[PDB]
Amino acid sequence: SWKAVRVDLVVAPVSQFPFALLGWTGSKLFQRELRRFSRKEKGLWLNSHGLFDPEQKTFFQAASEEDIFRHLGLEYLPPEQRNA
DNA sequence: AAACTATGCATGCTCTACTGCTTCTGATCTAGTCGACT
Repeated sequence: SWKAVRVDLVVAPVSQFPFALLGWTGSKLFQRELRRFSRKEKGLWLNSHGLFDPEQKTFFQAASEEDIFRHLGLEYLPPEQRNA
């Protein structure tokens, strides 16, 4: 016998790997809140591809996912604690 | 010598193909709107 299970596949470059990983691990509400905080408080645009500064037209990529929280002035969280 | 017949020719008409130019039509590429998803 067999069963039908939904599977989602995403391909991203190594440079953008942490950004996509963060975008997909966190909950929908958590991602929305993080994006709103980034754009309103820190004034930076956050999406699944990278972090952008409208003032200085240069990407703020980083080699580790924790750098995203580090540069946004937020304490680091693990995926288990990002449940909305 | 005159009447009838014969050939001969020309021109307008009809059709079928042939070629080239012009216009219409069918196939192929994108903006917007709604919807689906992560």
